[PDB]
Amino acid sequence: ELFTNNALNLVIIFGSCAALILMSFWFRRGNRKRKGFLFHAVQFLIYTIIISAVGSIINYVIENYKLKFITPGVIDFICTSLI
Amino acid sequence: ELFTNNALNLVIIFGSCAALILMSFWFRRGNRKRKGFLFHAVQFLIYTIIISAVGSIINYVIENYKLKFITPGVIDFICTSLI
Repeated sequence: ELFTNNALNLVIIFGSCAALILMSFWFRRGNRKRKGFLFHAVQFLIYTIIISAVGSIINYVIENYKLKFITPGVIDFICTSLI
Repeated sequence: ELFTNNALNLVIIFGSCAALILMSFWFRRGNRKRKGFLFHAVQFLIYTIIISAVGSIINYVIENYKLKFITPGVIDFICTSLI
C-alpha cells in the first residue's frame, strides 16, 4: 500500500523532505541577504538528489503497481537528462 | 488485439500524436512568421522520437503477430539510419 511503499521509500522521502526544507531555507537564504555562485551551485545540486530519488521512487512504484507502461531504463535515462 | 497492443503502446502512440500536433503547430510556426536554425533543428529532432517510437511499435507488433518476416535487429539499424 502507501504505507508499505513508504516503508520501502524510507531512505528517499526523508531526503526529499529535507531537500525541500533546504530549498525553503534558501528562500530566506539561511544567512544575510546576498547571492553568489556557490549559493547557486548548492541550489542546483540539491535537485539532483531528489530527481535520482524520485527515479528510485517510481522504480519501487512500478514494482508495486502494474507494468502497463513498459521500458523504465530510458526513464532513468531521461530523469538524469533532466539534471 | 488492436486495443491490447495500444495498451502496450501507451507510451509511444501518445508521443506520436503529440509530435504530429507539434508539427502541425510548426506549420503555423507557433509564433510570428519567421524561419531560422533552431526552428529547423526542433523540426528535425521531433522526427527521431517517432521513428524510434515506431521501431518499438513494430517490435510489439511482431511480438503480437507472426514472425514470417525475420531479422528485426537490422530493422532497428535501418530505422536509425533513416534518422
